[PDB]
Amino acid sequence: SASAEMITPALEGATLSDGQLKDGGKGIKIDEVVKGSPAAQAGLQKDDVIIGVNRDRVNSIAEMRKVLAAKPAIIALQIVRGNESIYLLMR
Amino acid sequence: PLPSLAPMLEKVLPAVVSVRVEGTQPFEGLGSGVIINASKGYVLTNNHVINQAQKISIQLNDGREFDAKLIGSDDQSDIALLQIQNPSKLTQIAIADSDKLRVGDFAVAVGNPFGLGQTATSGIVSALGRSGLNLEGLENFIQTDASINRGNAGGALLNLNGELIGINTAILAPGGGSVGIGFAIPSNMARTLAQQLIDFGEIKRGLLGIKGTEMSADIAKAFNLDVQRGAFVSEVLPGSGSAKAGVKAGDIITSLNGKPLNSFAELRSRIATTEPGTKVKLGLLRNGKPLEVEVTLDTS
Amino acid sequence: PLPSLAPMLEKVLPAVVSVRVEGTQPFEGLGSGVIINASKGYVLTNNHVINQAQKISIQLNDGREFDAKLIGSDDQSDIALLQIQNPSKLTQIAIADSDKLRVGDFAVAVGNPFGLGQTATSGIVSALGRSGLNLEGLENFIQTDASINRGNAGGALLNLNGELIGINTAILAPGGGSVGIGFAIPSNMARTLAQQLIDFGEIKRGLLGIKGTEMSADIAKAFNLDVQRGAFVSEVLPGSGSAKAGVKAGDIITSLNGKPLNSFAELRSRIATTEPGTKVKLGLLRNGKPLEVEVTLDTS
Amino acid sequence: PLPSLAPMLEKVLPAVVSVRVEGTQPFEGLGSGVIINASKGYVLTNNHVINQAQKISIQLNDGREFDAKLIGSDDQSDIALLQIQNPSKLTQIAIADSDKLRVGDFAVAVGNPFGLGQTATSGIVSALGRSGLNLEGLENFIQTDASINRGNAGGALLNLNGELIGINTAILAPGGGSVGIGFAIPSNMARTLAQQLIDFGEIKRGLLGIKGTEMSADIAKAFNLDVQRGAFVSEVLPGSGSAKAGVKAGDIITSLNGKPLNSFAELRSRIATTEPGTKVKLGLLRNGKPLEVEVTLDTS
Amino acid sequence: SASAEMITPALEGATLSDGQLKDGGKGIKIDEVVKGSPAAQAGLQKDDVIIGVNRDRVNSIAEMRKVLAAKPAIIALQIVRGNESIYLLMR
Amino acid sequence: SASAEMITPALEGATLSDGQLKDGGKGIKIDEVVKGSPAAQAGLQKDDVIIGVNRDRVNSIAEMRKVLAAKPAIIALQIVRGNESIYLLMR
Repeated sequence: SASAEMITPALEGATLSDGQLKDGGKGIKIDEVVKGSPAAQAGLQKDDVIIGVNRDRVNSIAEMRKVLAAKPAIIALQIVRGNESIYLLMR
Repeated sequence: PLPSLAPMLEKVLPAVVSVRVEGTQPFEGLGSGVIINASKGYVLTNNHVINQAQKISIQLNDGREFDAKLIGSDDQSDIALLQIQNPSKLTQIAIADSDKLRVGDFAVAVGNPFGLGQTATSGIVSALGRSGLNLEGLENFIQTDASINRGNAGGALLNLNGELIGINTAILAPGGGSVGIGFAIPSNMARTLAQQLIDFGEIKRGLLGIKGTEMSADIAKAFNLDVQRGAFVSEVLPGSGSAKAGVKAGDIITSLNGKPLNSFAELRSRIATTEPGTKVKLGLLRNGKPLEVEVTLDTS
Repeated sequence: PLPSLAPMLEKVLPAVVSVRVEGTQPFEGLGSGVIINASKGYVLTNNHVINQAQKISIQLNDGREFDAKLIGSDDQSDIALLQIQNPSKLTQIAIADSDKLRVGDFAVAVGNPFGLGQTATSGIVSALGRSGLNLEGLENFIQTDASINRGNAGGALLNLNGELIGINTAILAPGGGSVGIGFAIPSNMARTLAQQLIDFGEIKRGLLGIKGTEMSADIAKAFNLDVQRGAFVSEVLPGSGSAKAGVKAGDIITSLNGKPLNSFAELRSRIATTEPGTKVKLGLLRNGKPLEVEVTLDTS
Repeated sequence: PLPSLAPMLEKVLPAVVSVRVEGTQPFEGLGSGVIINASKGYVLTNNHVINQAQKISIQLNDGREFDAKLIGSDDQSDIALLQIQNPSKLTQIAIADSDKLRVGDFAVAVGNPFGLGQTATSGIVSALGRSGLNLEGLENFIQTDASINRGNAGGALLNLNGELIGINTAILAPGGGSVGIGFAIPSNMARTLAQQLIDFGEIKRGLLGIKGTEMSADIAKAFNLDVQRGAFVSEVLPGSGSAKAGVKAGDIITSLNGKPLNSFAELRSRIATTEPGTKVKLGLLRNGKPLEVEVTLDTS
Repeated sequence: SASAEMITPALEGATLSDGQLKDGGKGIKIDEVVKGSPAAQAGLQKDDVIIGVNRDRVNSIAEMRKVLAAKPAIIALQIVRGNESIYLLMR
Repeated sequence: SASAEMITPALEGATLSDGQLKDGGKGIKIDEVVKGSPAAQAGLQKDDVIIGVNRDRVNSIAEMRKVLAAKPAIIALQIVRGNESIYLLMR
């Protein structure tokens, strides 16, 4: 469970683990979100499934880690909450 | 022979009246208002002062005094409407559309600053469509550099022909005085709210069933997009008119009814004013290509 | 080609001069004045600037310096007159009828803000006849939105033709700076008082002999009167010219010399300025019946 | 049909850009700048904005954001120039001659007040050649009454045609807000400084070698001189170009290059701007007798 | 002497007595007005003979209590100070 | 060595003595100016030779004293140092 604090300051208080979709798509599954943290301010929620970051498609922590190595101002986060696809950002 | 604003202000100044608010410890505030209908004596003011009012008094330009009963209110847009009892030989202002406004048009602000009386000051339209000032629920302010002081709430912003184009609402004052920055609600929003409040007695607010954030510059360049101003939809709500039309998450909204979009707050303001059940076209952007869809507004 | 105020201003700025006042703990004050007679070098100013003056110095715009001595002043009108010692190549300014001034006219202010030099700011006349500001004994100010700051007292207020129409006296500064509100004494009242001061050495204030209060819309409603602006007569002193004229208690003053007055303070200022012995006409209401009465002013 | 300022601003507004300063405890800055050359993207700002800047960001009015690197800066004149990398579809502004400016011309100031965006305010030129404000080494500011506030540093001043005639630098705020007086460096000094900055990358100050103080009216009256505005010569440094030309102590500077001057501060600023080695004409006066001498410039 | 404070707040600080006019008319003869009270602020003094109120002619306590029951914003009571008819205004 | 303080307040902290110029010209010798005094702030230093007071030429302390008795608002002093001439202006 790699912490998101060491990836970007805005994602403090979130626990990440590589998860799979309902159809088997590789991604990251959210474990827990700390209430009142900047990550919770972005709308992070338990049991969520990450599938991509910005425009690049990701499958593990290393890929979006080296994507954020360039440190964009705002990270788009493709995510499938249930059967409805939503998005998560940062500031 | 000399150029002056006096000929235009001769037939306009009596229209604008003051407002004396007494409510609750007793509170004695004051503001201004505009008479929109003279036959039945409806006045248009700001909901800021009326909110804690028990008895409301109106002072005309010639000193005549009346009494006012509030008809309705709009908390989100800070607009309230009052009626003057036994109106007699009253005059009303003419409202012109603010959609044709441009940065640089002259404007004259009429109000009651510091309670001294009716004061007319000059200025220009500093910038249109200013938003995100954490002043209201809805932001579509018109910014003007005319000296707008305390007690100017509910005033009037006029062109050189004497037509109302704005209602002064909020000012920026680091030390309690105007620094050449004043914010006024446009007349198109005010006129539509007045007609709805007169005919219905309440507000019928529409929505699209869309949740999203404002468009920045980093996301557009990271996605290879030629547009930097718009709305970034984050989620579509099932059962809404947006779902029926077929809009999807991650889209960018660029234009509305052919008129272009400046910020996410502007879209929220225009969509809320619009009557529910009407069809409006949207300029969307999907993966670098533009598309247009027709959506029927729902009811809040 | 490009419209500008330079063609008109370039012939006017040399007329306005600055004044430094030193006196006593010692203090150094600064102000401004306007030259009204080139041959004799009379300079108008404000009483409160010169109230505690020990030495007076005058500098023009080009750096030339002179000396002056106080001629006469009145504490209740806040104006004074000075004579420039050994005048040499001095220019004067014209005086226009401030009675024809109407709201919406353009006007520029010339003076020394914060002791930086001679500056010219622009503006308009917010509203005329403003009074009851508890700033002085006599209030007949005209309000202008041109930025008037500290050190601008005793300056000038010019129309677009370069003629003087007012003298800046007081400002409304909630935080020590201009907020677009500036009060200027009219020119007709200042000019006439100046002529009396230099001819006779002191003023002569006329009095009707009536003690009374102002009008409000409440009083007219109780008494069933159509007019809500005027003066309320409360007591007629015996032996006064008004008593001989035939005015009694309860009289309402509506017109003065055929001109309507919007407040009670206006009547006080116009009567006091007028020299004793003048015959004037007054339009009064007596139980709703208008009549006309001739009164001769007494001497203070 | 209506007389409005909009047609001029449409082609001029996108030429002015904002500037964000981040770095060091961390601190955030904000300002404005003017694009001079569109082909390469040279923007002009004030040095005090980027005196401690680590990263500099520039956003147009459309929201597009770039990054810039500091080409060079001048501490005395408080002017710096920045280069925008990957310039693409940029707009430049014209440069007018501030030597033709006069009191009474209309001016429009654009900028970024209080982080609200790009706002344009109106005003006129109060006075020129103001100095002695303990701000910079060289002071030849143009003072204008347009309401400019914090964040407007490095902004623009536009005539009725849209050509740059100033650069906002400083305000006089007793309560943290605008009062109606704003100081701006002229355009000719800014343009000449810009040419040196992009052609070489550093400044070359011109120096004469004369030590002196301000001229007062008392000194002229002591020496019986008709002029009271100029520079008083107190010492001539051996080995300077002035010594070669024959200028010695007891001397009064009257005119520069055939044009009358206002103060010794103006002479100091213009001399520093002028390139070293160039020959200049000096209006000279000694013992009440005018003289004309030609001198060369050294390197500071 | 009926209490004047209860009648209206603006008349507080005065003592009222139903006297008579010098010519035989009926009016209110003021007994005392406390200095600094709102009655004194309006100019009430000793031996004031109130003969009228606004428009209606007043003769007794019942009638001016009746007219003040409507709570007029500003009172205008006409008296004869000595032999001079004057108008004293209250709130 | 009459003190310059009693001539004018601006000359406080400097001692003046009567000597002669190199070419025999009668003048005033400056012996000592204390640091921080307005005279020191005016640029007055040691070995300065007073040769003029504004316009009037002086030779002793009394001449410049009666010149300054009129108390001019701004006072000028023409000094010769080495082989060059300089001027001092103090209010």
